[PDB]
Amino acid sequence: EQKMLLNLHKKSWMEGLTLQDYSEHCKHNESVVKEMLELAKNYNKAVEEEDKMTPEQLAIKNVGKQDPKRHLEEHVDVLMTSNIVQCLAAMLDTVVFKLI
Amino acid sequence: AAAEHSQRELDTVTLEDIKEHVKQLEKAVSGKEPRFVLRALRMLPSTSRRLNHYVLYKAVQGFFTSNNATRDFLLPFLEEPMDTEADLQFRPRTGKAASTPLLPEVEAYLQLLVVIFMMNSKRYKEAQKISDDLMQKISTQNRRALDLVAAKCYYYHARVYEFLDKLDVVRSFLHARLRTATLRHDADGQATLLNLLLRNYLHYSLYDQAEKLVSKSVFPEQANNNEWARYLYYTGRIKAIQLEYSEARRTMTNALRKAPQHTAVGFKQTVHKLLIVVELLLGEIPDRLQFRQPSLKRSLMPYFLLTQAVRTGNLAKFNQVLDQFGEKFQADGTYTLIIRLRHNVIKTGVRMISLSYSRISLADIAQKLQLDSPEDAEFIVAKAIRDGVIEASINHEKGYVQSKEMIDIYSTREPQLAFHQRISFCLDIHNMSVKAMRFPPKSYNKDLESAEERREREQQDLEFAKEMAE
Amino acid sequence: YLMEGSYNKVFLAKGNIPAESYTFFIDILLDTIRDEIAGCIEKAYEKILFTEATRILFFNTPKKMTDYAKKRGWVLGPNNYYSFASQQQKPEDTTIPSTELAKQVIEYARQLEMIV
Amino acid sequence: ENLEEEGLPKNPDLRIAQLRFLLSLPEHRGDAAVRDELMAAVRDNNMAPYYEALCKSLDWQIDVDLLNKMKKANEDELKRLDEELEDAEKNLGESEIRDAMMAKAEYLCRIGDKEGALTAFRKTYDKTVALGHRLDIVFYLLRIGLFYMDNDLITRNTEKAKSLIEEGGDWDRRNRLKVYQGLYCVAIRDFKQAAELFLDTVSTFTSYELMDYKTFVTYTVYVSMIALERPDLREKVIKGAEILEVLHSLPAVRQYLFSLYECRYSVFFQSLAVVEQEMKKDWLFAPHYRYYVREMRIHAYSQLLESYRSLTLGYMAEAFGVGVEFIDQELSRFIAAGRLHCKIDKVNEIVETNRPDSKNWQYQETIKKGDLLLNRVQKLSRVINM
Amino acid sequence: GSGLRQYYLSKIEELQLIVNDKSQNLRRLQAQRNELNAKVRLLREELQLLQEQGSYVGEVVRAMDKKKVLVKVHPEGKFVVDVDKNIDINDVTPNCRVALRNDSYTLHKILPNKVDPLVSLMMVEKVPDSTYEMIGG
Amino acid sequence: DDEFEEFPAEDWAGLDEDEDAHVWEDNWDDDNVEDDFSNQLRAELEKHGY
Amino acid sequence: DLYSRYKKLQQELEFLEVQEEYIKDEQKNLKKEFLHAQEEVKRIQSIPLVIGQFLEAVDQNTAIVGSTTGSNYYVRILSTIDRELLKPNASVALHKHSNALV
Amino acid sequence: VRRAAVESLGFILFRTPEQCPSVVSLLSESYNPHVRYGAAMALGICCAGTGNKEAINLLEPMTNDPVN
Amino acid sequence: DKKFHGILDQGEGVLIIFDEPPVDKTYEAALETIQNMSKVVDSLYNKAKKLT
Repeated sequence: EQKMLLNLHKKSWMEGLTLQDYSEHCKHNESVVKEMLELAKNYNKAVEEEDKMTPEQLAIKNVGKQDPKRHLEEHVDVLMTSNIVQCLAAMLDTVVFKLI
Repeated sequence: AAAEHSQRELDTVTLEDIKEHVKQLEKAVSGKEPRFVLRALRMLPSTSRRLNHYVLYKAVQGFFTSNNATRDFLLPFLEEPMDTEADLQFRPRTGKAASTPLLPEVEAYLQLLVVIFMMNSKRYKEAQKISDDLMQKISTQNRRALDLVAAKCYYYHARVYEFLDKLDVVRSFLHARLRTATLRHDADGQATLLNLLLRNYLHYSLYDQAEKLVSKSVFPEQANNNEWARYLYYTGRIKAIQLEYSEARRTMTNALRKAPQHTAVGFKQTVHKLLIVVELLLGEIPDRLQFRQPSLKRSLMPYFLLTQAVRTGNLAKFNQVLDQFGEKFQADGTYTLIIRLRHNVIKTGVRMISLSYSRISLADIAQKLQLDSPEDAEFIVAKAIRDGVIEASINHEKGYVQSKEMIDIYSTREPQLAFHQRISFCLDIHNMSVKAMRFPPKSYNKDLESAEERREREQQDLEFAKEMAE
Repeated sequence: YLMEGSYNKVFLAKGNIPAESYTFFIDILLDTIRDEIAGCIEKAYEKILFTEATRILFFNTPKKMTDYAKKRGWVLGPNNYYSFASQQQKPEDTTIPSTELAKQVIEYARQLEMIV
Repeated sequence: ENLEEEGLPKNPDLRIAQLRFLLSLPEHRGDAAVRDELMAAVRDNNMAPYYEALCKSLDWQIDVDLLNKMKKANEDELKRLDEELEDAEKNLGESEIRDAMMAKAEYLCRIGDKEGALTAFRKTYDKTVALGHRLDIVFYLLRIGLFYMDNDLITRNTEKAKSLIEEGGDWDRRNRLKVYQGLYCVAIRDFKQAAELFLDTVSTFTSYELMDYKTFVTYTVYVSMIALERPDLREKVIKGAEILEVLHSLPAVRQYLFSLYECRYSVFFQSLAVVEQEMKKDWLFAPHYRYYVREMRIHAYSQLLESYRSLTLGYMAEAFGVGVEFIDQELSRFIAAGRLHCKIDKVNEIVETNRPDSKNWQYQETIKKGDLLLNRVQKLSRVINM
Repeated sequence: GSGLRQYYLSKIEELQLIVNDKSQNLRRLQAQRNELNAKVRLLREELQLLQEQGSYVGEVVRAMDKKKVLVKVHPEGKFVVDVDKNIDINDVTPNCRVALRNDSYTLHKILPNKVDPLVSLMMVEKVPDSTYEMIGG
Repeated sequence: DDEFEEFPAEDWAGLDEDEDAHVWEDNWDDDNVEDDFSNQLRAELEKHGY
Repeated sequence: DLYSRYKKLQQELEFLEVQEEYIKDEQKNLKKEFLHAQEEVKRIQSIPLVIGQFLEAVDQNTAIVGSTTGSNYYVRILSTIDRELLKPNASVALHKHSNALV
Repeated sequence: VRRAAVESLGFILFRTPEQCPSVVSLLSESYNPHVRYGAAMALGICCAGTGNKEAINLLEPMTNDPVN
Repeated sequence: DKKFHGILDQGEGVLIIFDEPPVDKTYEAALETIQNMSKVVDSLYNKAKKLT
């Protein structure tokens, strides 16, 4: 019964080798890299601001205001997972589905 | 007597400083942590200048407190003060401390302190006798903390012979001591001993001998950054002579990075001078920034003119630098590597020819490279398209060279290859930085619910169940 | 001269040797130079004339080309030209190194997840 | 008629900085006129600390009589200002206190006491409660920064000025800061930003303490030709109503601008040579006079080749009024640098243009600038560990 | 005058260096584990802690004797409450925001002070701030 | 710190008068030794007889 | 005692390998439990939830919230809450019983 | 099984009592109360009758553990 | 004027029109991200040297 339930959310073998649409993959890469462009600009400000910040404001002043460092990591994590999988799956498909 | 008052005021504080370091050495043995020795040797360059003849005498006769053969050895080699008014008896050892012999950890330090000043007074013959007497002391002993002291002693032991211009009798001592350090896994001594041997070999142009040693011996990974800097320079110099330019450039760049950030100007100059040649010997272009630094501007000027000559890729300007700064390069130990730059001047000159001309006459190529005859340019271009320097073809009957149409660089694997070495290096920095994150040994699970405060809820919750339900 | 390709001066080095003792090692070098010069020609010249390569290879008699030609396997043309069509063996960008690239991209994922 | 009266105070007088630079040149060291006008500024304003540095760096003979009469008045005036500050701090109010230490700062800045002026201005800023008065001190520090090319002073105060203009929406001061920023951008070879800032303030220029309006438009045209595309140049500079009006009284600069736009390459090279000598003698454009002329030559060669598939060497030599050998050497240098998208067929003397994609140029910059960034990251980790 | 004393000590010192390396490494690994373990432990206890009833927000009228304070709970009028042993009665100033326990209404935390009534009065009036530089004539 | 007194520190003899003191994207092309463009153009205007 | 020291060191080294193997194993399973602890904490967010207003953040984990019932409370904040969303005048769901910011 | 796994450590280490308060010390503070109980019992089994100060110093905070 | 992309062949008297690709804004954003990330490294440098 445990192995049977492990089939929940188990994707089909087609999806593993399925390549994401390259037009949208570049567009997603386009958008997120642009998002980090503003975040990097804000990240510089956060470094100088936190240099002159009392230790009581390390968390209170971060409440309600977006953290450039936190979103930068999420954008980096998403892009590197997205591109590595797209590259690896593409490289696998070039030999697996080979006409020769 | 204003000078005497100030000097004596400066003398006593130095004596306290020497007293401070020894207690770190003694507490290193007491605590059984050899790393405590480093803070005494951390200030060793500072104290080396802050000591005079009077400073030495008070320490040597005031710290031993036992008139063994040691006090009969180093006292006669230093001048003694007269019957000063402030006869402050500097005796850190009292009672049983005075009777007990000094530790081999500490007695090596003062003896090294003596041998440093004998170098500053240019008493190399007298310094040699003291250093030779010193090296009997550490050779016999087998302590673990003394090895950290021993590494500094070996450095100055090669230094006293450096000013004696022998440098050969130390090779047997350095090699023998290296095995003693290697078999004991003395990382600090082994790193210094290997560096001193390479300097020994390179001083006599024993580049073959030094290459063999670095091929078999393994430099300590857990070595001082100052010893890593010397090793990377010495290895890089070896590789440059052995036509291993690519590995040479990486090492000297690493040696520059590990060099001290505010001192060791002379070492930066020497490494910069060799790295400029290697980068030119590798076909790359030296960074323009390094010639702008105040410390390197005057020293790198002959190499700045040489870099300019190589960059334009004309034999005429390259030879002018050689005929103008040949003596400077010879005294700099870089003349022989400069001579090979003539091939790079031709190579980069041909590279600009193909990069700019779709079809150029061989007589013209001889003019742009200032070669002898177009027949000579015919052979020179012939290898360049064989070695892959330029992509072109020669029409012997017509007499020109036809450069190949440039291929789309972004449509091949080269951008991936360039990114791969950049991506893997960034991923290496992150792993290196994460592994360097240290957590202090704070009392964990103490920020949880306190025993007394958690007990408050249970009693209050009991009344909540005993009253609301009823 | 050998490194920069001044093969003209390498053969001219015979005449201006410093002493009579140096002769032996010069000929040993000159045998290596002969293959090195022709090694350029295959990748340099797309076709070079018969007696045109006589001075390039520093061959005295035309017969000394014939034995060297078959040793190097040079297909002589009817117009006294050697056809060196061999650049077709390009670096072979026709093939994507999928296994090598897949090996590298996997290593990136390892350096991101294996760290823990 | 009141244009110069609208500008901020001329402290430090940036003309002295140009005069000091001119004497540093080997060509103009012995110029009596430049020496006389500099000495007139020193004598009039009693710049005793500046006279010491002027005589030390240029190896001059210090007039003891002139120096002593200038030092005495500096002591007398500094004593007067110290007395005024003492009187203000005991009887008058805080505003009169601030005006007392302000005048001390300007006098120190006027006489060339740079270190004293910075300290005095810092103390004045601490107890200056008016926002615009605070921003005048910052503009004073920016002028001091430009006078000595103190990049740390300029960058810090430019950032401070930006903050102050945000709190109080002073568009007038904002326009002045662009001229200040543009002058620094010229000094640091940022012609792309200098052109943008200058063109914004070409119709709002009131910073006469830095330069004349004719000189400002001259700089605006110069930075525009090297940093603006052809469509951007025609809308802003060629058809600029404010620039065209000034160019009526500046026939040389107008000829330089329109020669390239109207594809008159022979005249443009003649004008570029004239422009080159102006920028060599100009303290702001001197470090970049070689770079600017080279880039402008690259622009002219690229503009001529842009519309044609192949141009013969003789035609290009004829177009620029130069020899074939000159055009061959210039092209081969620029093509090797990767700045010209063409190749020369020297046997037939034909230059054939290429069209490389923007992806390649972007990739090299990413490799270049990324490697520069990576070197900082590697170096910073080295500082962290030890 | 020794046997394998040199051989034994060579073996012993070889182990001591290896032992010291692993003890240094183990303490690094143990600290990594302890931080994760406390983070897990704090999370499980947080679920129980979040179920504890929240504290009222009150305004201090005036402190009284015997560690008593007169507070105004926001909707529920005035109370006379005790003060937690970790709160100093001298720090309980009038017109201060304090947190009172759910059942006992005990003053246990001095919340950040509210807006000064004078400040609030000047926000609604909103007189434009002026300096001498923006006055002409 | 173990400073490198072993290596011969060649005397500075440098110009402490702010020789360059600049921060640009400096490249090697500005240091090429050549006459000013005015001299180059003036040396070629008369080469054509003008 | 020279052999005993050598053997005692050998056991102490071997024990260190055992300890360092179990710490790495525990870290693997502690990461599993952290995700489980994060997941089981979300039951504090089960409906129904009274809606409050975020007024002020006293510290990292506590805040002052104004419940729609009309009372201001000093409560705790769930650690799994994106504090970037705790803007002034932000609608927040409070635990129906404990008024905690969930 | 986890509680018995820690408990079984005491039977292996009683001959060398000083070693249990080091292997079990970290398990004494674990998130799992059963492992914490096992660490307590492991100290009791291994250090039985020894009066080990280190083992007792571990158990003293345990006597106020949240879990009964 | 960049009104259309092409080149003129004077010798043959023909106009060669080109279908240029739009610039890759991903590289444009990547380049300025590197520039803005460099300023962060500058800021982390001041924090690194001043606090240690």
